[PDB]
Amino acid sequence: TGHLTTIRTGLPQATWRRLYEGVQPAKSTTRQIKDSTGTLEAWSEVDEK
Amino acid sequence: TLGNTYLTLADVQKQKDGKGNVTSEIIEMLAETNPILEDMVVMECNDGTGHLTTIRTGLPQATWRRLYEGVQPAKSTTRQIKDSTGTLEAWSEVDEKLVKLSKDKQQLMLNEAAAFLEGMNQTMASTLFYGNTATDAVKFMGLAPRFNAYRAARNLKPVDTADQVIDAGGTGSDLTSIWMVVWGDRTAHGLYPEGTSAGLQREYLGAETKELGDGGVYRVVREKFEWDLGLTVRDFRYVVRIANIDVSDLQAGTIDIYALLRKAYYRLENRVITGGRAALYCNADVTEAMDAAATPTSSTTASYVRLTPMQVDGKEVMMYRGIPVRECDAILSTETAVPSVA
Amino acid sequence: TSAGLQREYLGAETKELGDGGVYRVVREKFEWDLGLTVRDFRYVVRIAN
Amino acid sequence: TLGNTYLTLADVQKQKDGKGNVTSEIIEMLAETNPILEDMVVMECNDGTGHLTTIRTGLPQATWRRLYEGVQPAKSTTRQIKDSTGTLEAWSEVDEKLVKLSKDKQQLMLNEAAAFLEGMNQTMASTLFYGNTATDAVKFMGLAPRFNAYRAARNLKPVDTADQVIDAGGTGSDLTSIWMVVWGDRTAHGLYPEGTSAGLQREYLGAETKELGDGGVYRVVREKFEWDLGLTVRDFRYVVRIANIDVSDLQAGTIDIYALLRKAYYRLENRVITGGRAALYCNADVTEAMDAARLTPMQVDGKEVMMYRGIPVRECDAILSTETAVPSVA
Amino acid sequence: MIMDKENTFSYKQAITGTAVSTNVIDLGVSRDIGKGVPVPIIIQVVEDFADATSLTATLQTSETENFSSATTLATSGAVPVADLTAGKQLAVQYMPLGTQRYLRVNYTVSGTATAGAVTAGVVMSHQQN
Amino acid sequence: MIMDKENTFSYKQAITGTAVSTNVIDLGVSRDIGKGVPVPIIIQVVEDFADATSLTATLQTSETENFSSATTLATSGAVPVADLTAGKQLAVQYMPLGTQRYLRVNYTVSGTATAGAVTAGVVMSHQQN
Amino acid sequence: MIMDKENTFSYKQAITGTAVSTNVIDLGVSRDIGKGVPVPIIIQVVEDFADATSLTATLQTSETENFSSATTLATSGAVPVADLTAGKQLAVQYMPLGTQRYLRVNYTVSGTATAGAVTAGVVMSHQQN
Repeated sequence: TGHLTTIRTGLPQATWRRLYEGVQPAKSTTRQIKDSTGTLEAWSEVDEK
Repeated sequence: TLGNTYLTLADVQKQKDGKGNVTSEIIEMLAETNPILEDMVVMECNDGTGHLTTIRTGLPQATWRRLYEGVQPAKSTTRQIKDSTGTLEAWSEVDEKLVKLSKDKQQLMLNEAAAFLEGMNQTMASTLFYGNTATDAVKFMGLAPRFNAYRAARNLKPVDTADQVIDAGGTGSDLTSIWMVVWGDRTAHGLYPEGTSAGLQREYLGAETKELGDGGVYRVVREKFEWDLGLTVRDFRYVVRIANIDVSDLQAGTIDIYALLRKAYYRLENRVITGGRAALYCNADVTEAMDAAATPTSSTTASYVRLTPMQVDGKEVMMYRGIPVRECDAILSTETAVPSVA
Repeated sequence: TSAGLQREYLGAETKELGDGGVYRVVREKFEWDLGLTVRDFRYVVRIAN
Repeated sequence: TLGNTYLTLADVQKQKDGKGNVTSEIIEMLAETNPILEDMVVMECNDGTGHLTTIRTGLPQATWRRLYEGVQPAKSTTRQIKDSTGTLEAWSEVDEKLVKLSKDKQQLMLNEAAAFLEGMNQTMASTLFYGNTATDAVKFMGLAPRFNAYRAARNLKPVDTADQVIDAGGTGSDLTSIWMVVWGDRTAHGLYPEGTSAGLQREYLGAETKELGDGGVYRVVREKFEWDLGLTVRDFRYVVRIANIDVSDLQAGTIDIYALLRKAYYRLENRVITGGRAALYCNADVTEAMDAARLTPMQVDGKEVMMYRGIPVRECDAILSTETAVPSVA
Repeated sequence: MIMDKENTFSYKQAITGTAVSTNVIDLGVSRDIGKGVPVPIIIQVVEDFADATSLTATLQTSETENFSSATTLATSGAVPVADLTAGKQLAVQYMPLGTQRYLRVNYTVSGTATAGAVTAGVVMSHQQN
Repeated sequence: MIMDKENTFSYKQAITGTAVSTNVIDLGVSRDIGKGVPVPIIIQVVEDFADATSLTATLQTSETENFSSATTLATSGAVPVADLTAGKQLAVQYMPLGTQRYLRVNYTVSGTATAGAVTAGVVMSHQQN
Repeated sequence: MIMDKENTFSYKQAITGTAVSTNVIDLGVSRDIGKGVPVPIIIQVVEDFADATSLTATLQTSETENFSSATTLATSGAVPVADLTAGKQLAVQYMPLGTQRYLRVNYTVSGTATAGAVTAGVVMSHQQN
């Protein structure tokens, strides 16, 4: 269904973990954008004789 | 609400090609380059409370001895300063079925690991250049907090660090700065506490068994990402930064870069003797303007540089005065005013 | 789809008319479809006006 | 103030015994037999997100050529349907010291795993028959909600789900239903998604350490059980439902099952599928009502299997006999 | 269907009155996630409606936790209660385009209701027939 | 966009004045499209517009070849005059659910413009960006 | 600079009034932590103060969980609202002698403070300018 591309649109914000303190995990926030083709075509009949 | 904390299903759908396989090639489009963490020297603290710096704050100035006079013996005073290291880490939490239904585990781990590596590198460079632990109690002192004050006059010898910052007349939220650090055993360097290891350490914890507060045991998988370091600017004669560099200018011909850079070069009181490797880090706006004022074409009422054919475009900005110019993306073109010490 | 500007020498044909007419023709067909799919506009910059 | 949450000493004392250790013979007293789980085939979800299916919908119209006359090209229009899936899991929890305290660990988990297997079989059969995505979006749609309607007069050709449901007539809170299905790759089968294995997946997570609101960490052994299963109706003309069978009028002589069965067989599609098992799915009340004495069983090793016109009659304990009335699409 | 907890707007929410959704999916970055590979969504009504009259089912998106100014990405219209049975979908199949910052579902109802529930949220793959 | 004739609602059709799609799709029998595999469509404005207040491109379907039983599968809404610009995808990214024998596109414009065009149909792979 | 969760008397704790510490520390047996090798402590002020008059940085210790009986170990006097900025320590860098069983920090203020924060607690390595 046409070539797809995967942009990354955000990154985690890590925290300075003081000892014995919990860190809340984060995720890689990606994003997608797809593209398509398009055809050109020409013909020529030239009366073989 | 939320939906931003853990790796939801929508993201996994977004991270795969149309064939139904996870994407190997992910366009980052948010990665940054920061060779400060690459060229920096770092070694274990390997001591007690912390890294120790000994600064002299007194000299036993001699006395003009008259004949038949008792010169009073004098002593040399010393001052000590210690700097500490900092630690941060980040975690990845994903459902195991989120992995299994994606038909590919190692690819998802690779994608998330690369993203986390980039995120930590960016965060670390940001804190190195701005470690304002004055209001944090973590995020070890960087470079801007030490020099976040300039002295307009009296800047003859480095009595304080307010003589190591050069005003440039800037105003507004469009200010920036240029750092010229010298990495060396005595000049300045990075630091990590003993027992740990240098660089980013990553650990694959495998499948977990996340237990909920209200009786829930859904199975997750996590990876560990750990990296700790600290700074120690032994001498404030080895670091000079320019404050109030208004980017409303520096794009037009109002502030000359090389004027300020020479002024700062001479403010660097310890380039007269080799202490260690030097550097001059920028934010890629300064370097753009620097090539705009070093290979001038139709510039504004300036630029005594005279060009020749084949040299009309520009070549590079690699070295300032023999100091390598490493371009660090951590620096921001918004830094707020650095005030004038009265 | 094959890569790049294609070319197909179909050879001789028949070209049947709409009134029973018939005479040989030879047809050469040129085809090309592509899409540029700038995957990271970070790698592209434009100066306009 | 109870003792039923996790496995306790009482249970192991009651199962692991026999003047010794764990027994390998735990009798499944609650073991409702659902041969639907055995007859039904399974197939990996090759597509990836929702088992897909291509069904022919239009047919080309051939032609007779008349002394070199042209034949127009013909299309063949196709419909396509997606069959989502669903997952069930379960988790065992025994204190590690409790497991070690019993002489055996493998068997004391094996019987606890057989328990979970039986529970998953029961729940999956129940949801296979009466499983609705309409109310439980986390439940893969079963056989019933795809047919909760019926046409008054059947169309000339099956063109809808409602055209494959026979209204046996009835009301109240005692009606039941009968299913005639053919299990086949082109008819109907189970679905274990990609990556996920087929059927139940027992997973033994060794030993782990727990927590509470105030520390109190203790060692637990956790067995993870999972089963993914999707249901697809390929060529739905192979599934016919006889709805609103009043069990009260069925126990008495008011309605005969044989008329309903013959009507359903009329409304079925002739078996042409290769490798496709087929069966009847009727509760125990229906086969009890088959006490009407030439329709006869057939020779398969002399087994307790009725063979109504070359079709095994698998009596399924999961077919609940208090369904809701099936409406008519007038 | 394998519809999950987090990216889910409402789970069996009655919204019998003129209420709104509860789990406002918030994303810090304007991904506008519909682009490229699709993402299936449902606003399927999960249990019947008794005495309502219309169930405008907007998909309001805004740029603040509180939707001070919201934007519509899918509206079902004034669906009469005669269709608000189980399985009555109320918007398009896949994710729309234009999800700027925040996303909450509105449930404007003409009059009140004594019964009604929905299960609006993101689904891995739709269930059809 | 790999468009195609024999599956196109209208090729470069002018919009000025209330009118319908020049070509009406005919799927042989009244079977369904939107279900199962997604089918992208783009009822998108191609050429700019004029004083016309709005535009109401709706995807009407009907069992009969001529549309006497209107059925809105999806509606563009009353898009304002300002947004009638080239490249505006006026309706859903994918084909809505419930396709009958025939489908049309109905253009209802508040007032009449001196400019405006639309190319609507099903594409092989809807091209983003 | 490394810190802990337990060995931490406060973390950006508000002092909008004559407040006291939050995380009172226990040490099992009574013991004396000031003896032997020094153990650092940081009483750095965060979130620069606005309208206070004097910040009393008493370091009360007790033998009971409730500080019915308290034993002052250090103080900083009536440090004015002026100064009290970020990075301003307000007690001895290390733990004084006489840590009976528990420890806490008192924050007596001669008036009302509309801002202010503290980070009292043990630090693995003191940070000297």
